[PDB]
Amino acid sequence: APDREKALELAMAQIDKNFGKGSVMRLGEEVRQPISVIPTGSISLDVALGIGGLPRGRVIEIYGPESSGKTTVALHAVANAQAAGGIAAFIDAEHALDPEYAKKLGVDTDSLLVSQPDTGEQALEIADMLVRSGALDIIVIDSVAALVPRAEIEGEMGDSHVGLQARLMSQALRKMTGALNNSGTTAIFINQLREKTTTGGKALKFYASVRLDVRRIETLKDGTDAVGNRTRVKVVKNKVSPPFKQAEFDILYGQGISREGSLIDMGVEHGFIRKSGSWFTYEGEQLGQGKENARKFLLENTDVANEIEKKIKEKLG
Repeated sequence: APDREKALELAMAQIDKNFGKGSVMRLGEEVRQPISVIPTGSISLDVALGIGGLPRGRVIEIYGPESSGKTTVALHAVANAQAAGGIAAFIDAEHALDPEYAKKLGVDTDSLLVSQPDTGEQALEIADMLVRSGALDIIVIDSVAALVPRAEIEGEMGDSHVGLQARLMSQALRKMTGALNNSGTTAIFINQLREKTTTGGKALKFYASVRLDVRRIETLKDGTDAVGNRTRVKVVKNKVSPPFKQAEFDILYGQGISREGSLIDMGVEHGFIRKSGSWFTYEGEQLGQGKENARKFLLENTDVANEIEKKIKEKLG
């Protein structure tokens, strides 16, 4: 009588109806659920996520060490959302944002709502109001660690020394998630780690539908000098697609996420662009000796790459 698979399936279906689509899914599984998505500004990371972009109306957390690429991803996300005619908001609490750069990554700063809150409670409450206004596509919160409660913000003693921030951060999501979902607004929560987990990244752990583990890995040199850095991201949690997938992408100094960078990288693996030792070629054409030269190569001949972006964008999504 037992048909393990017919047996398992039924159960699984229940698991999902009881806790939501994605409550449990086979890693090898492919997707059909399209959502509505904000492109991570990275073809790979997009493919990684399994829906090509950050899901909408979901709580997202991008964490990692200082200067690793988290923000840039955040920034691209925003920009795209705006390109699609979406409204955006930045709850700042670290005063770091370089509007100039954001502009360069496609951001329309001049239309970017920005708030620089007095307390974690305010930073969080101000975002919730903005969210349930239902007119925002994306909302970015800079520095979850800076979401220090107000009791601590105002000179207050060590009595009642507590993990108050976690509570603050937690209660804040129990109430916010709902709205976001209804408002179809995606909320990235840039959560940085430094030894200047604990403190608010503990509640976001269970309230996020996607958790990216941004991290740097190699300083692009090309010949013998600085041009950029290569980041790797490991979706550690994806509740709308099989989790644990990975992705890498270049970020030349000043520039954002290199389009051609991705092209050459992905192309190679998917095999459209072959690499004999030390050299790159595409259907007879010699892109160049050395990724960088290959980048320039593609950065110049727009038609090419444009077809390999195509050839690539074809085999998948």
